[PDB]
Amino acid sequence: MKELIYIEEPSILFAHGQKCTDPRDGLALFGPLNQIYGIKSGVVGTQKGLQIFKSYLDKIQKPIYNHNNITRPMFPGFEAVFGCKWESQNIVFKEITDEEIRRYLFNASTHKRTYDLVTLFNDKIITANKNDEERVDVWFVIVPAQFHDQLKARLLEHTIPTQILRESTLAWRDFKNTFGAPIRDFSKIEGHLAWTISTAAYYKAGGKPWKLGDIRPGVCYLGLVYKKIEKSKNPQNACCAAQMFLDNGDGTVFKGEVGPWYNPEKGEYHLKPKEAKALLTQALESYKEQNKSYPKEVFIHARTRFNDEEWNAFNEVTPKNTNLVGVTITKSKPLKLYKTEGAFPIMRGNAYIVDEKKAFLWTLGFVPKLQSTLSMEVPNPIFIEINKGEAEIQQVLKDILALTKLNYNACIYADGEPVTLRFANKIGEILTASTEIKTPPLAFKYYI
Amino acid sequence: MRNKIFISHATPEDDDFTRWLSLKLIGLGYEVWCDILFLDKGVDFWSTIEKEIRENTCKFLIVSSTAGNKREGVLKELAVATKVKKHLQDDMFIIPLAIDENLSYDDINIEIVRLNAIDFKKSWAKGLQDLLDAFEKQNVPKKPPDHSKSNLLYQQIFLHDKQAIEKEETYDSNWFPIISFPNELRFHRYDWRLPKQFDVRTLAFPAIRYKEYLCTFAWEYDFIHQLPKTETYNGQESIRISTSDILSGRYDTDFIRNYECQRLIVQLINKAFELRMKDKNVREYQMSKTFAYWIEKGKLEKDKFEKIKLVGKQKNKYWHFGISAAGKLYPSPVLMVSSHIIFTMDGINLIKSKSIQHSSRRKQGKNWWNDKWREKLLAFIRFLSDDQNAIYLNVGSEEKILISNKPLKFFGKMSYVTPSEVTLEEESVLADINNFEEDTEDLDELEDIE
DNA sequence: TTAGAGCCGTCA
RNA sequence: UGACGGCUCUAA
Ligand SMILES: [Mg+2]
Repeated sequence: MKELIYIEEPSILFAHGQKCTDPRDGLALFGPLNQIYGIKSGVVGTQKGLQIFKSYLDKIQKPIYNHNNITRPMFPGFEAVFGCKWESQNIVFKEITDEEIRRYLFNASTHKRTYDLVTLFNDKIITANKNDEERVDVWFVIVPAQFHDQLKARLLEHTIPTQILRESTLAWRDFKNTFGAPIRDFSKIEGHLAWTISTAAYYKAGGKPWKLGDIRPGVCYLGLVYKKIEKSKNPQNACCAAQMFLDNGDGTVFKGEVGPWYNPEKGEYHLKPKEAKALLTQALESYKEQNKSYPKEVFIHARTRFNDEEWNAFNEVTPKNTNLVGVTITKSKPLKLYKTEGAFPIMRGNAYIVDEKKAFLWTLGFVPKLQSTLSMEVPNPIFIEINKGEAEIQQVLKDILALTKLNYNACIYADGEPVTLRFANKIGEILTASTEIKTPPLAFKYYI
Repeated sequence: MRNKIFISHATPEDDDFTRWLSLKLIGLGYEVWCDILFLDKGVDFWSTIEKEIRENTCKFLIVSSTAGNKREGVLKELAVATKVKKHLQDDMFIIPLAIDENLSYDDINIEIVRLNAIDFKKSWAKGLQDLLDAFEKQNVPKKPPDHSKSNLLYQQIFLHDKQAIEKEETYDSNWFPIISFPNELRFHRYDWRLPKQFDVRTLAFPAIRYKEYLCTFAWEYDFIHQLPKTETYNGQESIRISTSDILSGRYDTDFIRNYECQRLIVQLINKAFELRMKDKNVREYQMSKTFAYWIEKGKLEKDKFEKIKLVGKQKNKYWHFGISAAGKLYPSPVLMVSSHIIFTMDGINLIKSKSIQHSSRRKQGKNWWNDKWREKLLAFIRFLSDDQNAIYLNVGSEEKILISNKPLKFFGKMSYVTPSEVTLEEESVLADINNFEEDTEDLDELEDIE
């Protein structure tokens, strides 16, 4: 008997002052914001992966089709969408000298193997970026317990972007299973697979494809979400990571003070008030540094509810003009709103509000510009609530819908949850891999 | 007024670069005409030949990729283009925008290799500016560059094709409202009427034990069977709380606030579900953190209930619809169920390994969508219902909760495009004896293939 | 109440 | 060990 609400899809901004909702469609027509003419993206990997990479590069120039080419549009070619040259010759294409195949003796330690392989790639990148003079922008790694986080963790301290690919994804067509089937069948998503790789590798090569262009000045969509470390000796010890996000998407990241913020009995996550003031002030001072004016609002996002004493650790470091509200974001709570008739679920952008604080938002569904739903079955929404502070629920709903579209690791139409959450999720795990380094750098390239 | 560029391509066939090339061409400044770029009355007709190929064209572009030598559309316009070039007595009019690399040198249209061909097979980076430089050296007219029109015209092509439409319609929720509740809640405790060693989860009626404060919903004389010395007491000394006010939050005392009571009702409203699953004749599954309940094999009319196939066979395995319940009462006192699909080889014994259960679960729900899922959820609720209007969940000897079967209705504003038949795929109906008759052959063969 | 992990189809 | 979604099991 009640009534729903819909939010118009925020329009991102591309080069030449042109705004198109679809990141893939607008990019092809117009091009990225910053035209990095020199894309000298280096490659570091084994020879088989290198020629797999080399074969893939010329494939990037050629158009790559999706057998269903309305939901996952064309990928005409890197020089067409971006207007920046990229080939298999300008690369430095240094080779990982891993052809040694010999075993004097093994050991019953997978972590030692995991540490060995991760270490064997870090030094090779290090020995290259210092010796050379030409501007290598990426160091794609080829791979024939966890590897990616620590490989990025050690590389984090050296301030040099890196991407890891090609377990089976780059050459899936030939890299079939053991029974004559594609172990990762990309025949349906061949055109889309090259889309994300081209967009992501461009961004971490000094790029910045698109940024939002319908914002009100003076805002700051900081993202603060707790993480967990399973290797900490203290049972309650877990990492907290902040995340600065402006309209452009090129914010700053500060490692929060790790400490025992886990409560086994209460099942909640909160920090001491003293360091809460520093984390907000450090982030607040950084935004003032990059904008010269203090923000009129701080929509700090979170995924866990917070107490009041922590809130009182924010109301005093915030100037009188500034206002700050901490919105919690959850998705475990389900509300599947099946359509009355037809097999097509509700489009993304619809939202359910229950009060001035709690609300449901559907960021998934059949897109009215895609004729397809980004979810396998009927998609559940995200439960977002204004935990503390007073704000407008419609504004945060519209902004959180906008912030979901600004994802650069992937060129999908719109992420299900804000990048302030997912990007924080991976960087926290990277931090837990190597907590030694105090790494404050503005760039997200050494992270994503 | 001769400041236009003509594009010829196989509109229905696999020629889709004409869209992006035209947008860039109009983006760069050239006034480009294509089949798709003019979509308001048909697609292609004699009107293209009538005016623009004669009086309003400067270049003619052919997408000779796969069937340029064969398709009538490319050939019939090329015949017009060839003779209209002779009328102008020009030199460079038609351009062979070869696309497909597989088009061999010995397999090419005779009527196109008359003029030199720009190359697009290996990469566009050679071909994109090749049109540009050729236009400049041939003094092709150029409006000043502007990408505003490219964005504007891009929207118009795919505006009526697809966008959000403000037409009101309703949605069927996953939430089942509760409208009838017992008028009072009673807590029984003497610290000696029951011990703190026996299990309360196995009690005949919904009740659990806390460290110091006991909870239940029945009288003091309904728990003799589990352990004696309970019926002798009177109900006047029990702790009675009005249920109508225990949820609104108006009640609040020293022992528990209103919020502790909300968590207690949730525990009672959920633990009581398992007893109703011994009344409707369904099997129980030891699901993680919850319990999934599904109907047995062929219990209803040939594995289906109310013309809904709640039970079916996936090739070798048997799949059955099932749900797990959860009671939340924050926005309103409602019941929530999580849809589930449970597999069994035959029904006598379920599959021991959970990994195969989930992997098989993933494939089965892959070809499922909104209505195919919604109608199969409401079906498992109506059958579970003890009455047409609502279900009867027993919590007390003389008082039982009443949960409606029809979920709450939400109505929106934006649904989908005005024209119907969004996806015209697999709509015909043929005389078949079994569901997925020809479909299983397609699915099984593809698994063998890949 | 919340995380971490883990298989797996690619969106009628 | 491209990306998203989906549930599914794991404790605390
Ligand atoms: Mg990435």
